[PDB]
Amino acid sequence: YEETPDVIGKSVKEAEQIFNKNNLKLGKISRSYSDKYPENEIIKTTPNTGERVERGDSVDVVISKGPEKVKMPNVIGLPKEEALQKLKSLGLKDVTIEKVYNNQAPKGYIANQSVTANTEIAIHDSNIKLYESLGIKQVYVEDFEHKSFSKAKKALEEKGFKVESKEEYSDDIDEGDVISQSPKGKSVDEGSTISFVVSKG
Ligand SMILES: [Zn+2]
Ligand SMILES: [Zn+2]
Ligand SMILES: [Zn+2]
Ligand SMILES: [Zn+2]
Ligand SMILES: [Zn+2]
Ligand SMILES: [Zn+2]
Ligand SMILES: [Zn+2]
Repeated sequence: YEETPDVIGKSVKEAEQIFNKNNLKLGKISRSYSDKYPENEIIKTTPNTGERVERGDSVDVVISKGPEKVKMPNVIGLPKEEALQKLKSLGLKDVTIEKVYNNQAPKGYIANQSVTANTEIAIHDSNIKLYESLGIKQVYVEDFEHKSFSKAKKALEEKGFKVESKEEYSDDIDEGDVISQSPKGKSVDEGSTISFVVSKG
């Protein structure tokens, strides 16, 4: 009894006018993600273009809600391969893993994600950068057994650690050098605490 006029790619507003102008009244506006059509253009009608409709009949449309979009999972504290799969199943597959140091997250675990958790994010051009954990950094402890503890504080601090010390008398180590040192220099560890015995005089 009549073509469904064509409204694919038009606003709802222009669509009613083409419908009304044809005796049809639109009615029933649903929405979708489209690859192909920009947000707000129409994608599909449901008698369907040029398919038969009766006059006074209504025709439903489905409008584009822009492109395919999703709520970012949280993956902080998951192990790397699990984290990657949470997002594979979700459509997030453009993922760059960047290894870094960390005082919370297990070696191998995700410390931190690019795009913030539970935001909605578009499977189009999501450059997902994930920060994997390496451990805490090992720094080196230069030995100071003999030598101005006064300087040595300054080394050690500037650089990782905090430094703790107490005083003994020695007539075998100049008032102020170092009688002993705690983490036996020349290993490497965290931002830990180096303890000193300093000749008191
Ligand atoms: Zn067309
Ligand atoms: Zn009908
Ligand atoms: Zn000594
Ligand atoms: Zn000296
Ligand atoms: Zn002692
Ligand atoms: Zn003395
Ligand atoms: Zn302490």
